[PDB]
Amino acid sequence: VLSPADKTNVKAAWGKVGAHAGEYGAEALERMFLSFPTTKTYFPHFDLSHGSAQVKGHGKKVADALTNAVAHVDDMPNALSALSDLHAHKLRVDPVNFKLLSHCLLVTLAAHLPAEFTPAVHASLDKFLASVSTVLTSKYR
Amino acid sequence: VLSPADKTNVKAAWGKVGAHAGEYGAEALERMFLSFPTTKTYFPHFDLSHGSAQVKGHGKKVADALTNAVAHVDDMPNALSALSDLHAHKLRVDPVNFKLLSHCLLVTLAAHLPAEFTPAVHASLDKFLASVSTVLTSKYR
Amino acid sequence: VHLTPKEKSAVTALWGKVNVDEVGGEALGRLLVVYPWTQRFFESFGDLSTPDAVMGNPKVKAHGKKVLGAFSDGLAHLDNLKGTFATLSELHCDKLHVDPENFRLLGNVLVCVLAHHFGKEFTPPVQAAYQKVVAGVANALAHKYH
Amino acid sequence: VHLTPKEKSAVTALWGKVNVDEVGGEALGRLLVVYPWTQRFFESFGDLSTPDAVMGNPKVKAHGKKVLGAFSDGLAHLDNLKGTFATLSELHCDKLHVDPENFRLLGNVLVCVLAHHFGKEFTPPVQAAYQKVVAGVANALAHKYH
Ligand code: HEM
Ligand code: HEM
Ligand code: HEM
Ligand code: HEM
Repeated sequence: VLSPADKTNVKAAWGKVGAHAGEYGAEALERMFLSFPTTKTYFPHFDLSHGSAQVKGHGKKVADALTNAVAHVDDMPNALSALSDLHAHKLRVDPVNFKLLSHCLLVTLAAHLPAEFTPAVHASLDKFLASVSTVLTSKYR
Repeated sequence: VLSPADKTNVKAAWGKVGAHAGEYGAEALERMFLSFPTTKTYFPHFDLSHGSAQVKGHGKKVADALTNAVAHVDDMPNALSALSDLHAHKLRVDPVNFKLLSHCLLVTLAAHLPAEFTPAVHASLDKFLASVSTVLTSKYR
Repeated sequence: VHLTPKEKSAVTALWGKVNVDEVGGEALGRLLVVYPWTQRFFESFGDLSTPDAVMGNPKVKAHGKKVLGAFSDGLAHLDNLKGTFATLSELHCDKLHVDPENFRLLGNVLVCVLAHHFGKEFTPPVQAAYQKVVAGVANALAHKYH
Repeated sequence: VHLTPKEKSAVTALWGKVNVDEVGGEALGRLLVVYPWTQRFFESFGDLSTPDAVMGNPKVKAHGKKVLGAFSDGLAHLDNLKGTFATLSELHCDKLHVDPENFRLLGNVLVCVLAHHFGKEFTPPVQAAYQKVVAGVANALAHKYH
């Protein structure tokens, strides 16, 4: 579970992303594929080369989902209910792959926002991403 | 998170433990200490030998807390609030050690109640123990 | 893995009483039920919708007998687990792309199945011995990731 | 760890620009803030109550310098990581009893610190190279558990 200080830090850090959403989500996706090549098997139908239009398109979807998760932070299981059924039941994604994308999202956020990425904010974003991962791995038959 | 069928199987399986709670908890703890020697360092003031009064005394406490968790399954963060503070803030227990005790609890449940340890109940109990583990590892400063 | 001589005895004594036709199929079966994401690796196996359908599936029992055969193969070669599982490490890592965390989960489900089958006989020191084995099998199968 | 020749060059080129006095202390510092349970291993270090106190702690910075020195020692000996971390594996495993999962966490926090310090320069293929390094160091430091 989170904290009122965690929520403040996540809203503020992700607020300085804004228009740069699709570049950041795509960069996080690209960082994931090159670092952990096992994750590439969930996307065979995607052109995974540098500057790919599908990776850039999906990166936007990933980032918009994380924005919706920050919005409804107190009611995350309901807001990402469709996304949970998609990742858990349909695609059957391994829970470890979420820890790997979450890490890449933190590396991306560190590489782009050095003023926002304080140790306190690092702690908050890790907890947020871990909470999102928990919800997307939840499978209720 | 859990399911209404998961809650039914957890209440049914744990209901056959009843009086044997302390024995099962103590056995679960002993299985953990012997299989994963790293967990012993959390109890340096305890006699860790077989048939120890302390391991028998603490097993009762762990089992009773799990019995209280089965009772307040719909509101576990509020029920084990004192325990969350203890395990995360004060004792500072590594989340991995919970996966290990959770496993040992399942091995104990398998070795004592084979009529109740059906594949569906194995799944239910794993998700219950993972939920109790999430609560006890949640640290709100 | 450093197994004590008394632990090597306890293992083989318990393993000789293992039902080779059922146990392995139960391990793989419960892996697919308890951890549903593992089913994506077995799309060609058929009906895996309900727990009873997973356990009653002929392809699961048959493949499970081979997994148990690989664990028996590892119990005869405790000194060289890397070489015993070298071929299987290439399959699970380079071809199939299974996360090494799942190897550890199957090993733990095997320990749960051995507990379900033997009861009191699967005493705490016997479990401790089996945990060293299943952890050794996991690391050996995960060598192509190192 | 199988590092590509182009990846080996990218690592050393980036590592020569690393602030040896601050970076290591920031890695350990963040490990203690992001993952609080790691603080139980450092009871003798002093004030670790607030994030600023962890980062501003002299004992954390000084010890972090030694951790960074161990990473540098591993970058010069990529072919034999087991032997380079053999003594440190005995300390972290047999004496201190640190869970091997924490080694990976510190490596991933180091990657986050290198990203914070270099920005755009810590390009995706450079991260991929460092992920191979920090995973090799973690696995080498976790040898006494195998
Ligand atoms: C940080 C957590 C993640 C978020 C926010 C996220 C978000 C999304 C979103 C928004 C979609 C699009 C669904 C739609 O079009 O309706 C999606 C699809 C998908 N996700 Fe994720 N995802 C996450 C993690 C992962 C991970 C860890 C993997 C696996 C490596 C993954 C694999 C997929 C796949 C395979 C699809 C593709 C569907 C398509 O082709 O459109 N996702 N994800
Ligand atoms: C399945 C989850 C667990 C439950 C329900 C549980 C329950 C408890 C309970 C009821 C107490 C007693 C608090 C009191 O005296 O008022 C406690 C204390 C403690 N727990 Fe746990 N625990 C769990 C897991 C763990 C794990 C995994 C470890 C570490 C290996 C751990 C380490 C401790 C320690 C060190 C104490 C003893 C404090 C004392 O000496 O009084 N616990 N736990
Ligand atoms: C703990 C270690 C494990 C052992 C000893 C084991 C053993 C085996 C064996 C003996 C084979 C067949 C080799 C052949 O005849 O070609 C195999 C195949 C396979 N294993 Fe495993 N396995 C293990 C873990 C896993 C896990 C945990 C997964 C799944 C998440 C997995 C997925 C597969 C798949 C997909 C195949 C191919 C089946 C086919 O032929 O269609 N294995 N494994
Ligand atoms: C993979 C990264 C790691 C490396 C390379 C590393 C390296 C070191 C080094 C160089 C020493 C000091 C050796 C000496 O001069 O005696 C040391 C000590 C220690 N390390 Fe690590 N370490 C790592 C991970 C960890 C982790 C993740 C933890 C804890 C969660 C940890 C806890 C400690 C402790 C408690 C000491 C003793 C400090 C003292 O002397 O008071 N280390 N480590």
